Amino acid sequence: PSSNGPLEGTRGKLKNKPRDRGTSPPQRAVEEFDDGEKVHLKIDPSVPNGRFHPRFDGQTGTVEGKQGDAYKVDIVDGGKEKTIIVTAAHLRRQE
Amino acid sequence: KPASMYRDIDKPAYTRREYITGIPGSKIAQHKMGRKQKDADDYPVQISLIVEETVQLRHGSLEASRLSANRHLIKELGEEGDYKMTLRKFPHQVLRENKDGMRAAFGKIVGTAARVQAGEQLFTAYCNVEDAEHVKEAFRRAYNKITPSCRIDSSPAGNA
Amino acid sequence: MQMPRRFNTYCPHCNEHQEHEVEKVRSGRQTGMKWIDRQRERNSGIGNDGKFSKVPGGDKPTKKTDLKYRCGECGKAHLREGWRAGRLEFQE
Amino acid sequence: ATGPRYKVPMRRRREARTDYHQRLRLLKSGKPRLVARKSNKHVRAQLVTLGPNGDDTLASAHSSDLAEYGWEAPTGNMPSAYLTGLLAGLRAQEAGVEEAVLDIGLNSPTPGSKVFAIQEGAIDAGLDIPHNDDVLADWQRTRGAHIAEYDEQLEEPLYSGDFDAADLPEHFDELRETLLDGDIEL
RNA sequence: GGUUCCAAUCGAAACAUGUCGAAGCAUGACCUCCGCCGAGGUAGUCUGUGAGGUAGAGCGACCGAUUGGUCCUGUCAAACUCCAAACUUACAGACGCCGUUUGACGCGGGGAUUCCGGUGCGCGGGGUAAGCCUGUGUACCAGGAGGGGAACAACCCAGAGAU
RNA sequence: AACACCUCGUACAAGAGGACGAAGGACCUGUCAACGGCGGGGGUCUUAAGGUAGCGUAGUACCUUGCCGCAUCAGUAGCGG
RNA sequence: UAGCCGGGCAGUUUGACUGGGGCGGUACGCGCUCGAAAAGAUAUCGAGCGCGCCCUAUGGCUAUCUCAGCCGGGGACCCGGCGAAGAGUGCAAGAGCAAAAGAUAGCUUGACAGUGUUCUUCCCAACGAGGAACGCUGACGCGAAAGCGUGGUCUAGCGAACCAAUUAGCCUGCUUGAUGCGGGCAAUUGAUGACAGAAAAGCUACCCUAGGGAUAACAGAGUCGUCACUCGCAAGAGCACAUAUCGACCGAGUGGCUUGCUACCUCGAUGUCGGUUCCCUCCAUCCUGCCCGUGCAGAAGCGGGCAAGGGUGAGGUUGUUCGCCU
RNA sequence: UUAGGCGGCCACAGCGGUGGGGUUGCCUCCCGUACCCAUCCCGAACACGGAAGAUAAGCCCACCAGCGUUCCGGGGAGUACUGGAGUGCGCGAGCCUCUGGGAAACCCGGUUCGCCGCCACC
Ligand SMILES: [Cl-]
Ligand SMILES: [Cl-]
Ligand SMILES: [Cl-]
Ligand SMILES: [Cl-]
Ligand SMILES: [K+]
Ligand SMILES: [Mg+2]
Ligand SMILES: [Mg+2]
Ligand SMILES: [Mg+2]
Ligand SMILES: [Mg+2]
Ligand SMILES: [Mg+2]
Ligand SMILES: [Mg+2]
Ligand SMILES: [Mg+2]
Ligand SMILES: [Mg+2]
Ligand SMILES: [Mg+2]
Ligand SMILES: [Mg+2]
Ligand SMILES: [Mg+2]
Ligand SMILES: [Mg+2]
Ligand SMILES: [Mg+2]
Ligand SMILES: [Mg+2]
Ligand SMILES: [Mg+2]
Ligand SMILES: [Mg+2]
Ligand SMILES: [Mg+2]
Ligand SMILES: [Mg+2]
Ligand SMILES: [Mg+2]
Ligand SMILES: [Mg+2]
Ligand SMILES: [Mg+2]
Ligand SMILES: [Mg+2]
Ligand SMILES: [Mg+2]
Ligand code: NA
Ligand code: NA
Ligand code: NA
Ligand code: NA
Ligand code: NA
Ligand code: NA
Ligand code: NA
Ligand code: NA
Ligand code: NA
Ligand code: NA
Ligand code: NA
Ligand code: NA
Ligand code: NA
Ligand code: NA
Ligand code: NA
Ligand code: NA
Ligand code: NA
Ligand code: NA
Ligand code: NA
Ligand code: NA
Repeated sequence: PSSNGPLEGTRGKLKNKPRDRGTSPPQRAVEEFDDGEKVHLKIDPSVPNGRFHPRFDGQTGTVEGKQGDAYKVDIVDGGKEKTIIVTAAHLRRQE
Repeated sequence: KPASMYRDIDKPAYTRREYITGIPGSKIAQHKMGRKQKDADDYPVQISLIVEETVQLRHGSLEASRLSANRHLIKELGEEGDYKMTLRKFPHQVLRENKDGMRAAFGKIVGTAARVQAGEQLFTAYCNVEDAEHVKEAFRRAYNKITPSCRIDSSPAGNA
Repeated sequence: MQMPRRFNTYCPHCNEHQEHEVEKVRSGRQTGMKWIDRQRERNSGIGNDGKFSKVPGGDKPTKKTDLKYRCGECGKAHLREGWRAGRLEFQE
Repeated sequence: ATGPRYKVPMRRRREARTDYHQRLRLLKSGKPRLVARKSNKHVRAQLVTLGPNGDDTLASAHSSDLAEYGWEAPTGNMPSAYLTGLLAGLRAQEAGVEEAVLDIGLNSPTPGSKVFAIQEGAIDAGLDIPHNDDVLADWQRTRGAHIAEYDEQLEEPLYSGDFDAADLPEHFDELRETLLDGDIEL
């Protein structure tokens, strides 16, 4: 990498496909999750806030409470545990 | 310089003119020869020159072989004979040269070349059954001035 | 950049929003009686004098803002974090 | 439309029926909405909650089935509106609903409007709704006073289909009292 | 440059962050030893729920290149994409293997060595090239005998207590 | 600049400021048989001036075995211009 | 005792990176695309290019509204139509945004104080400053209200300890009280760009030591762009005639004499260039033997084939190799 | 849903087009400014009050595939590319066999002129 900012090499994963352009449906942004629940992490290009670090895109954590409207989701990066703050706009129920 | 320096495809595609400046002009005078106003389907016979190996051909070679083939068709059919040949390739790959030692070695722009996969037709001529032996000879001279071995192939022509 | 000489904002002293006046922190004179002033005299003699032989550093291309926010009613001042600015001029 | 790369708006956006930016902000409260909608002739009030496959309406009222309790006058006016809100508000209290947030759709927040009248009614019915008193029309205009004074400038009878001549804000009062009773069919 | 007896168990790193640092150190990674915890673990495969735009392809799908003729006709892309793999990867179940006297997974502490690497294969970037320079994944040499290859660190077979 | 003196400060002192002002410096002048300099452009510019007698391919000239002549069968040498 | 001058003398410093070192440059702190091999991570003096600010509005909320561009009617203005985004949004690049994140208008100062959770900085996996997301307490702005405002749509715009100045309150100074003047808890501002922070110029051929083939000159070795020689095609000219002879372009090669590249071998030493003497060899043949063609009358040539038995000498300038001259 | 309101998926729903339907019912157009409210100028819009008229717009219903989109058949194609293995071939750039996966363009033919949830209503 020529630089080391968070948006490095994120051209593909943080860009909307043309037909999905524009504002997203409020339904998933207001969704409610319970503790112990398994969720998939994926940033919505259209939603600016409630984002996590792009490296974590593609993970599958476990909801373990919340901090404000946002959620606290547990994950394991490589072999190290980490707790990620993220909104429902960037989350999906597993299974 | 020798073609040995650029004949193989051993580098990424370097064709983006938006990041490359000072690219030399092509030596290829014309791509559509003979009677460009007439149609390709207006001829009984159609022979193409097929490249046998996957290679890179510099604009210098394209001009030399195109020249020495059409020059024959003009000599045997006339400056306005009944035929039409086609050089169906354009030189897109830009070439460098490290012309200090290996320090800051990225080369400067020295030329252009067309990439041709084995099995592709470089040239394609269209003529009547009479002139069929002239087009073959014109192609014989043409494959003498480019790197790979070539197959002179007559596509629509069962008048052999 | 421009900045209003007076405006409304939180006064940490009254604990309620009030009009504050903005001024540029002037340098207070040195009494020359602090501990550092005494060590200079004590430790300086024949030859090199360590730290007391060094001279003034340098300059950054742009300095941050050095301001004093004064409350219009209780009259007390508070400081804030500064921001790099090539020039600052108050309005009115 | 034009090609593959083309963007077609969400259906309710093409239909000019849903303000999605306002809808989201509305949903953030976590409370059920009080859907205040009007028509040229009528008024409507729904209590909507969120659901897996689409909104769930828990209670509602229409200015048409208002007469079912005593109405005999027009339904596209102020008195009509308030009463429809109170009605809907009461059916809501009956379903176990306690609070709501006013959703006025693509209408304008003009002071003293019908959506606000609808809102006042539901508040009077016993629902906890975020409001602002000094935006609701004055009590008299809700009753239908402004309309009585209009026909006061008679010359040519206001109401075609006879309900009366000078009209009756009193009928409004009779209706309010009829609904405030606890027995009433809801 | 040198540092003197025998044997048994385990067995590296030639890399990352900071350094007047690059012939050196510290902190991690990795090797080893001790104590603690007490039931799961996941090197392989299958399936389910997710992540992705490289190969290839195509471009009247954007974008920028690139032909000729009186719609048709000729061509491209590391810093293009209407498309799109193999494959890599998160979580979970199932089978396999493994652990509950060989205590796994994990936690805490003592001790290091190490931070000149090299080669084959796959994918690379630079360079006319190189027994070149610089990445990456993997196995090997280094520290790997014995059989084969005329000889021969890394190519083939093969990992080896004695008889 | 320091001492002395004056103001403020301190029951005193530390300290702050002031008045006066030596050599030195700014400023001006003299000096190159003092260090050194003597160009580019055009028919002035840098930075003061812009190479005079002489000598010159030099033990100093890259181009260079410069060109002409002497001398030799032939002279990157040598001497003369 | 104070100010000026002061290499006469003393002690020291004068960085690192780097296809050896110096010169050049900064890949020495940061952001984006590509390189990067469709998770994450990834080098080179790798390709394209940026940041060390600017803004009191170019910040914030609300209301009202929809832009480029093209068409039609009266490249300023007015009316209508087409027009999902090509406009605009401070500045690189990539990404976001249309009843808005854009435009206009009006209002407002949340660019607010206090204290945290988390991620990043530093993938995995320890490490500061800095940064971001998301909360809580306090006080406010706007809106009918949900709600939005912890600066600018997102990723660059940054700085330790010591010391000083500054902000508000409080602790403290040797038996004790009063005064003066000090020491401290929290925090803001002042620079170290060699950017996880020393206060810092050169020469040595008079030289010296420790080491290194971890690294250059010379020789060897790899390569062969350069150099030497060859071949294919044969445009062309040669009074006509391509091929007696000369022979462009383009294409394919062989050698290892030149040159360049690389850094494998040697720095506890493989003695330099040129010359000389004396020995062996190669053929891409200068002569000599034997041949073929000719633009071969002859004679003298010119070009080509086989062929390494023998021969290939003397002198003038210059150290010259080379080369010029008799 | 014999015309309604709030939605989920967010073009299978877009673009364009044909036919049909409403007396005190519904939705509209519609009619009109004393009031609440409104236009940097206009009751155009926003807002309020109301039914003389209309089904021509919108809307709801049935339907057409020319463009765009979704999926599917056959063909392209087990082609291009590719994960594991080889004392297989080639001077070499490179190719081939075995094993496990597997495309895009394009042509032809079907499909698609939205589906689903809640509430109210002849
Ligand atoms: Cl995060
Ligand atoms: Cl300031
Ligand atoms: Cl409505
Ligand atoms: Cl083993
Ligand atoms: K040596
Ligand atoms: Mg990519
Ligand atoms: Mg001293
Ligand atoms: Mg031992
Ligand atoms: Mg033993
Ligand atoms: Mg490709
Ligand atoms: Mg990968
Ligand atoms: Mg070793
Ligand atoms: Mg002379
Ligand atoms: Mg000295
Ligand atoms: Mg010393
Ligand atoms: Mg160095
Ligand atoms: Mg990646
Ligand atoms: Mg922001
Ligand atoms: Mg210091
Ligand atoms: Mg200060
Ligand atoms: Mg540093
Ligand atoms: Mg750093
Ligand atoms: Mg020595
Ligand atoms: Mg070496
Ligand atoms: Mg010897
Ligand atoms: Mg021979
Ligand atoms: Mg011999
Ligand atoms: Mg009709
Ligand atoms: Na969207
Ligand atoms: Na250099
Ligand atoms: Na050839
Ligand atoms: Na002392
Ligand atoms: Na290393
Ligand atoms: Na180091
Ligand atoms: Na060292
Ligand atoms: Na490939
Ligand atoms: Na091994
Ligand atoms: Na052997
Ligand atoms: Na230094
Ligand atoms: Na931090
Ligand atoms: Na060499
Ligand atoms: Na060679
Ligand atoms: Na030796
Ligand atoms: Na010699
Ligand atoms: Na011979
Ligand atoms: Na000589
Ligand atoms: Na105005
Ligand atoms: Na309609």
